Amino acid sequence: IPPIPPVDFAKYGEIEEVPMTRLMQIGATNLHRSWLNVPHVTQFESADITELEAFRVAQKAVAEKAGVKLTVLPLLLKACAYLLKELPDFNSSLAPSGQALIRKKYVHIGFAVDTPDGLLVPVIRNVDQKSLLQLAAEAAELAEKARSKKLGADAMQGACFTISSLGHIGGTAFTPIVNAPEVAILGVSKASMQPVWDGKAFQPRLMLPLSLSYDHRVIDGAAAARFTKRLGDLLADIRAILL
Amino acid sequence: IPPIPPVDFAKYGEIEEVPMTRLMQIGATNLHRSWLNVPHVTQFESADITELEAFRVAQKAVAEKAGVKLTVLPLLLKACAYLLKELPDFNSSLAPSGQALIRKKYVHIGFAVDTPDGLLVPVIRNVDQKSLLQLAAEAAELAEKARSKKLGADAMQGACFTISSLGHIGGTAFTPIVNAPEVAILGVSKASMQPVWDGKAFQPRLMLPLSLSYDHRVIDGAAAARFTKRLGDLLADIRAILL
Repeated sequence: IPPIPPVDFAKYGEIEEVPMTRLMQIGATNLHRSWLNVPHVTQFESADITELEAFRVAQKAVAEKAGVKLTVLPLLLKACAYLLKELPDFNSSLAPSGQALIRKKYVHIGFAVDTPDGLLVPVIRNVDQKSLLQLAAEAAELAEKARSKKLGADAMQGACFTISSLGHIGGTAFTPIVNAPEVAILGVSKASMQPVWDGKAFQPRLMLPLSLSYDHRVIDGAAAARFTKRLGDLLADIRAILL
Repeated sequence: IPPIPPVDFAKYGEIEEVPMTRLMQIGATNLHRSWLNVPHVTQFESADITELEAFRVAQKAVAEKAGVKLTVLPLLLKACAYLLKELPDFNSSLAPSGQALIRKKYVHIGFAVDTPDGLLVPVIRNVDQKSLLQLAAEAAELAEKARSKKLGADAMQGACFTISSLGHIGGTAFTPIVNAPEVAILGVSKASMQPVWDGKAFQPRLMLPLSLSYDHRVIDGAAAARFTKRLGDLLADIRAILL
């Protein structure tokens, strides 16, 4: 690939060199590998979480008695494990022969944690089998160990899908990069009150923006649109997961 | 126990004798055995199923595509399996020594089916592991086999709890009899729109009457009141089962 020409940055002013942690460097390398290997498409959708939010906030009592904080992330994780079982092409990887997909029969999901040293994506195993408070507990633990560098490499392996939530900082949407060999990643941004037409007038609903980037070699456009739609449907009523 | 004195019923008019099926006779014997063995108390409660009902009716599409009918019974079964795990004294039986309880670590639940020949209580095994459409399917099958006498005795054993639903016929409440050796039975009657005080005015809510009869040797009053309360809470918001 052509290299970027070097520039004497100091011709233009004072410069200072700060170095990259080995974590940054690793991260850099892996992102570039994915970028060049995966033809990326991002599919955007908005989900109506007005009722999810109300539920979340009402279980604050129960969550506190169990020692967890109930955030949107366990809810996101549960709904995506369910969908990853329904739409198995999203829970698979392109086999090295380029002619086969390896469908995984297990659902382990990573979530992005931004730490001082760089990005870590701890993995929760068998998300499909854990309850909302189990997942809330575990997510937090893995997050604290990640910030504290106490996260052992084991816990960073064998994920099937990644959720990257920036909803806590802000933004309308973004286009995340697929962590190959996985085939998709869900970016989640800040929720806003939006007017949503009820057939007769505009009702304020709390809308969560979802950005699903996918490996277009493995997932086609219609499959991805169907995935964010189902997910919008599941978050609008999490009871459908009970069915 | 003193016998009832025989009466020449024909002194008062024309009488006709019809006989009892062996099923009726079996049933009669077992009910009398429970009645004399179990000091019975019934605890009454009403649950707000307005939102459960809305969910039920909205999933009519999905249920039809799967070939099942989604009634309140799978919803009742799921919520009681969850509670039977939370409050284990209800999932147990008095040991023959009278000095021990046998806590069952499994949740199988029977439901009453009234057939021409008498009452049958088919049992669904491991209710705690099945989904609302699995349970809707299975309930129906066992019900059809029961009406058709094709229900094999195997499927009538080892239940932990019984639900008796008369909601489809009518009534406000009733006092069911415990099927010993089980320690409790949930009677469910017809749902009505009721005014429920919201703190400022009376709101119409769809209320389902619950009548829990229990073996007072094993379950005390406070435990039973706590069970129907939790159940009223779970049916008012089935998403708490996800937690």
